[PDB]
Amino acid sequence: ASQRGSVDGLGSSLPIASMLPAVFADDDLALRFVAGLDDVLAPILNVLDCLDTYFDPALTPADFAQWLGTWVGAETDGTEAEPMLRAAVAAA
Amino acid sequence: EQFVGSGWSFPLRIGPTGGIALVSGEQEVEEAMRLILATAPGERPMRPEFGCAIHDLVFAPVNEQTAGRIQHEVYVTLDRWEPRIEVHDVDVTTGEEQNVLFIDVRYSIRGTNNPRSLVFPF
Amino acid sequence: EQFVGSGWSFPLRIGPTGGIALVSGEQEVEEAMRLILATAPGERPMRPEFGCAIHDLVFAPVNEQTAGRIQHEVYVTLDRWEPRIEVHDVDVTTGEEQNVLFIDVRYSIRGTNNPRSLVFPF
Amino acid sequence: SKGAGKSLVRANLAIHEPPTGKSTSPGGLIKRFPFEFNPAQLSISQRSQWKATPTAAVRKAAKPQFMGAEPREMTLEIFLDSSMKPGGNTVMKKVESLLICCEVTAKSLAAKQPSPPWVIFEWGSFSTARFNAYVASIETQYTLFGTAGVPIRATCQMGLVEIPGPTPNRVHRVVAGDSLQSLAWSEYGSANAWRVIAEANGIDDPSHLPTGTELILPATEEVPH
Amino acid sequence: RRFQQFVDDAKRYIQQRAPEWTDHNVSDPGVTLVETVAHMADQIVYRLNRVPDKNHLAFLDLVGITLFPPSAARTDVTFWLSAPQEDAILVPVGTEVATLRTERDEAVVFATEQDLRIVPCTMGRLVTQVSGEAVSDRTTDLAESKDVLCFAEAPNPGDCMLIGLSAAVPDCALALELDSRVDGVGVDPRQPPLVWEAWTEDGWQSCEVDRDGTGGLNRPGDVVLHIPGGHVLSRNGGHEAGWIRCRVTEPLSGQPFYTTSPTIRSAEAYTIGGTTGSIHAETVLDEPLGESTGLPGQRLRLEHAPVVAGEPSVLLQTAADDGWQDWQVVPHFSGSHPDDHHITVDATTGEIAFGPAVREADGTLRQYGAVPPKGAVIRARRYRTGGGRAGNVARGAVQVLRTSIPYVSEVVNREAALGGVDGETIEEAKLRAPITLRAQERAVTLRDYEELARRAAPETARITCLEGAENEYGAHAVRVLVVPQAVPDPGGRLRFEQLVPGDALLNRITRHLDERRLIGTRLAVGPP
Amino acid sequence: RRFQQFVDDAKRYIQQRAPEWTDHNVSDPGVTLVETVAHMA
Amino acid sequence: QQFVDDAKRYIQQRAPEWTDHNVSDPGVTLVETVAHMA
Repeated sequence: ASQRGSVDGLGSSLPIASMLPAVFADDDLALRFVAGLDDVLAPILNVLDCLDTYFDPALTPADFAQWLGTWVGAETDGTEAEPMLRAAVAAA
Repeated sequence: EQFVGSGWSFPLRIGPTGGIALVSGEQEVEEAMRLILATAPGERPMRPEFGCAIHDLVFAPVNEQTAGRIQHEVYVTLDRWEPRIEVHDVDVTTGEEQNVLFIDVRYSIRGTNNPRSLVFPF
Repeated sequence: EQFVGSGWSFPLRIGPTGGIALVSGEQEVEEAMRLILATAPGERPMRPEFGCAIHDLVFAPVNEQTAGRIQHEVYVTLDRWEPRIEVHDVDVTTGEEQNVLFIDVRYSIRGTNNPRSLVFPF
Repeated sequence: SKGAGKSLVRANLAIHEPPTGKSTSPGGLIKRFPFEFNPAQLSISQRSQWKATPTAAVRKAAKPQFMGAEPREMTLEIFLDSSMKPGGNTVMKKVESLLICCEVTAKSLAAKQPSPPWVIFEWGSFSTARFNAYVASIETQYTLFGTAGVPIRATCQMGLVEIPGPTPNRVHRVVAGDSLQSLAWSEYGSANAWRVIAEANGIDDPSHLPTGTELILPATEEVPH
Repeated sequence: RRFQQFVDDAKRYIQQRAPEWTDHNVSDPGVTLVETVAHMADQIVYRLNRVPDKNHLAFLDLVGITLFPPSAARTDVTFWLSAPQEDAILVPVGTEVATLRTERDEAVVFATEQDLRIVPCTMGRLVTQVSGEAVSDRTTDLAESKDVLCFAEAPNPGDCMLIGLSAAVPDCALALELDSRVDGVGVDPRQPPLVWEAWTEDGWQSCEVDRDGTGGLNRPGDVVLHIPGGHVLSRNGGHEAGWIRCRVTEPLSGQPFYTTSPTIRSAEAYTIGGTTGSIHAETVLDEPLGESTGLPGQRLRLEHAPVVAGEPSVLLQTAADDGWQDWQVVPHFSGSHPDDHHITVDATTGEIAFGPAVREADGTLRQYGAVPPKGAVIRARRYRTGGGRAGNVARGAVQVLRTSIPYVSEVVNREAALGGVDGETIEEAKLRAPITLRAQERAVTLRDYEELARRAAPETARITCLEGAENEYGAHAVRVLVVPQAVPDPGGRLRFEQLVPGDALLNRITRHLDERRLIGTRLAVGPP
Repeated sequence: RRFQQFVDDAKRYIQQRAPEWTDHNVSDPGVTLVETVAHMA
Repeated sequence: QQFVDDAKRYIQQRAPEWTDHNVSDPGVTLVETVAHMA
């Protein structure tokens, strides 16, 4: 598994409240409750906003670094250290 | 006679035991209008025609021409978007002093014959 | 609101770096009108109907009958050959004593509704 | 108990661009036409169709059918004048902006929906004579032609016809004088079709029918005739 | 499935005009309506085909199914008062306190299940004490003047403050004044987590805090507390009273303690209210229903929630020449004589039955239970409602006490309702019948024996049933192997003690399988 | 070349009404917009 | 290789982290909390 669950304390570039109609934005429960729905959907907009960095070997998470190695045949077998893999894939 | 159904409420609130409270009956059809008249024909791009183009008429002169266009504007919208209601006259009256226009709408759920007027209690 | 495109310019200058400069936007419309109205019909044998026929109404008396036919000549030609331009009235004022006939054309690119008058700057 | 109450208002004709997509309300405003003289008289007609064959097997009068409903109509009378400024072209220009209502409009023609503009006859609180309508015919009479050819006095007739605005997109309290069989007659028109009412409600004993209950009368979908 | 149909149209019954009896030639306007007003047969026939919902209730009793009865919710009702003058029974049992009523619905009404008494309890002895410094028969540390040292100006675990409580009422709210001279760096009252006890007869029992000027007495404070049950102080001295111990825990990293605690100067105890629990119940009075039809099998409904189980609730009074005849509710009708005045009442709904009638064999109309004569007025004198889900009241909602009988002014509940369960409907029970009627309950084959252990205790990983082989004592009985769960450490090894099952785990399994066992089999769980 | 398609138009998201939960019988003029305003999908 | 590790059952219900509605299975607002669209 990978445990790519939701992340606490993350905002969104598409607030649910900001798309609500006028007058509607005057309530107390509506604004607070619908903001809660942003928490579950927040991190999806993060990966869409930052997808270019999800492919650069020098910064992308470790899992993809091994996967990125298979794109250009980096011979990643036998290395159990993350920083060693970082140079190999980019320089392959 | 017309079925009125049930649903949420505009200012929503926890209720007696928890969750969210659901209101029906003559109170409900009173809540649907408040949403319909408040929102301008916009601010909900997926459904643009919904709303009331009241605001484009703001700042017109205080004549029966402005009052006349008001009657036609409310009449079409209340018919289009809220069909569980029969509308009985709209009243435009000067308020404090030749300054603001009060829209008084008398209505009744179809087949019930219970005259009622929208109040918009803040 | 309507696409205007880009092209060369009637008095064409080499430009800042070389070649021939290219003009677009509201400015470009003037050159298209300047070419259209300046040349008489028949100047280009391949396209005879192109070119507004002002000169057919030279030495006519100074009557609004002549200015009446002047209005029609511009209206058809300015519309047939320049479709991006919406025309807004043509003004025929003698000026400088009754011996010359000025023509003042007011126009606007469609949708942009920016009123403008052709000036023909020498 | 009034709005403006004590003011005079000039009737004006509002022209709107035709709807383009799956829409029924007219589009944005393209030109608003204010009158120079409110119409003296304003005729509104309305017609219905009822075909009625006169024969039968017995040749008694036959109940006619309702073939359809014809649309509403108006006949305005448009007056213009510039007789205090002869040589001015106010009337000729005004009529030109009035003849846009009989030719297709460029914006719609681009979207392959060639319809001439829609008009609305807004005049104060005249609710009866204000609806989305198209212009049918414009017969114009010109009189008092000013020198140098400009017209001065023009009478313009209008024929307007209403465009429908369709597609706006069962609970009964039992009273002591009511009964199950009478309720079928009230809403369905068949005395012995009462079985449907008890079916949807689920009441098994039609004897009691407690006062004040709520009954749901389904539509005729259970009896398609 | 394959259901017969029993419907013939109303109009069809009229087709029997049969004008084959000479002198009768008429149409609709006449007095032959007895041929038409007998259309009641159509109303009758429509009743034939329908199978009423009440039958599905009788079927469940036939196949040994018990309908789920409804329950209610119990909360913690707290009173409030500002005149602590004396003691008496200021709370009759069943005192009603209800939630606020607004535009929606009739407010849910509660009812106390106990009697509450309040008294302005005073105090006894203030005695110096530190960790390891017992009372040692000391009572007059702050008897007249001066002050009594608070934990020797050094709070550590084992410390306590020695006070007294004259009354020690089990269900009262008490307020104690804590006047201390200020010494040292001022602190937030919440910063030290001082634990408060009462020294119950069963031992030390904790208490909660509902004030700011408590413990962290940078200013003369007034700690209020609701007394948790009956108790007495450790009597060594001259004050046999209740106990309050301001015990001090260890100094937490985030909730630290401070040396040089302030020294108490003056103190007095006053009661302010009482706390008791109430069930969702309400007693309605004088709910008339209607007039009796004098026919057997009459059924009446009450336009209210399900009645609450208890003493005979629905009391039915019927008009009679002598006066109001009294009807006593009974269980299922069984052998009820015609003279007897008996009724049947559904607990989970307002449906109330009467004496049914049957006919058989010799004929007759053998009737079980009496029938009210025609025209008699039936009224429900008094019955208790309250059961249902709609008692899960939000915390702190209840504010109004009914009838304002006592001196009390403010009533609030500090904790949310426990939560009742709405009774099951007949429609819901129709889904249960296919499932709950075939839940094994026999333990015949190998699959059931291993399955039943899982249901008896889902905490097990592997269970198998292996019979005693031949030449084995125990009458060919069975053996069961039980494997309790265990995380085998991050180190990759598992201790043997983690494999033996707990005795209680073997007990719960053995007890259940004993009842559902077959006649001639024994069982002995245990690890393989 | 052979590219997967990842389009599911907006209207067929509100098709999730599921009025199989009791006591919710509402139409256009209902405080149910949190369903529609979640069109951001 | 996996961008997400959620499913339909994965509903967080962090409205209590802001609001005070305290029914795990309400009649209605749980349905609104149900968002298969994620």
